[PDB]
Amino acid sequence: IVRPPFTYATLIRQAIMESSDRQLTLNEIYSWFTRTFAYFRRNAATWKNAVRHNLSLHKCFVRVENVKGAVWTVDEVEYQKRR
Amino acid sequence: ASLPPLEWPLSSQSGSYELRIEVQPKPHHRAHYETEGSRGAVKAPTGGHPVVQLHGYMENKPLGLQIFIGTADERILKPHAFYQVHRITGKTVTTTSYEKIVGNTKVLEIPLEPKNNMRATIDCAGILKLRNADIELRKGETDIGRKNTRVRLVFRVHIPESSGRIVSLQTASNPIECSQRSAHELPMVERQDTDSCLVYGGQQMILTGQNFTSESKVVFTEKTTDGQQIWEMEATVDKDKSQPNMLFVEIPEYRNKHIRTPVKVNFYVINGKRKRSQPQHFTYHPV
DNA sequence: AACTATGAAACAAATTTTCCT
DNA sequence: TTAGGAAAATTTGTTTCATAG
Ligand SMILES: [Mg+2]
Repeated sequence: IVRPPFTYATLIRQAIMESSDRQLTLNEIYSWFTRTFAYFRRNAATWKNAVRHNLSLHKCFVRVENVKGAVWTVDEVEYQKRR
Repeated sequence: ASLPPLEWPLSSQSGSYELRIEVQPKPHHRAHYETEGSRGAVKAPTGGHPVVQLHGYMENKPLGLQIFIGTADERILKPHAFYQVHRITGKTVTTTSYEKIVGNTKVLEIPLEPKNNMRATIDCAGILKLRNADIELRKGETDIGRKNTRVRLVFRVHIPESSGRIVSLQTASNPIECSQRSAHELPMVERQDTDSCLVYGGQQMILTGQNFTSESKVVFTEKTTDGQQIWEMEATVDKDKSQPNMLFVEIPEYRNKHIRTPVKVNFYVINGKRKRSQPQHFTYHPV
């Protein structure tokens, strides 16, 4: 009910850099937006799309494949460029 | 009347008692979804059904033998929040069953009676699969669910002791794969010929499992307590057409041959890329 | 004039659910 | 029933265009 004053990248970066091992599966990043801001508890079709897009396009977000699927991580020296 | 949270560890035996597991469940078994008919009980490799039996109980009075689908991942044992044991009845069933429910885990109680020497023939246990979106989206549950489709038939019993002490015993089965697809594609290792040797190797180890193909490669690996892999060797595997579901691999040689303490290694099987078995246990001993 | 953060989509490949027989 | 098989859907990732600031 209030568009949080942060960019997706900023938040996607926060959810990750706050989890126990600094890495999250896509669904878990979703679970972070959802329980962190009431704004994300609606219109999922739209922001979920936005997150998947931010996660691929920005190089500071690297997908690390593993046995249990794949997790997302942030590369600080990179997130610290162009912003 | 008792109190043993399904998540609490329990040995398979204590005192003169032992909760055996005569026959074992077969490898594959496609759980059924609420939106579909039943898919029967868990059959055995033989063609029959699993079988569990007590031992140290020599008194004469039935006992309730519990049953719940447990988890089968690396971590300790715990109820598998995505799978529920499902009670089958009537026609093709010869085991009277009682159906409880603890927390969020469905439990199926079967009786073990002195008449059959405390030996029940689990032929009424089925497996129901819950949809993931409904289980992950639970206020507390932080468990995965995607590609999370292997289970273990967990058995538990409470022998009452004449001292006023409830003695709990429990034992899990071998992992079963409930996914239709992850049964046609993912190779699985049911039994391994040997579990160790000197840092030398060369010795052959036979693997018995499923979906083993002409491209089934095996790989040994090692990793620290944090998860960082520090070794990756591709053990040499063979090909035998007469031999149906087995694999013959040549234990590779450990990296540091100059070790004074035994180590822990893991090995799996890979048919393509996504098609990869679980990590199997193995140990290299000092020269 | 060129960017950026956002929206809205097209597509592909891996997986999960639902229907049929 | 129970067993098989597979169509339907969804999930997860990639890319394309467009527009407001
Ligand atoms: Mg990226």
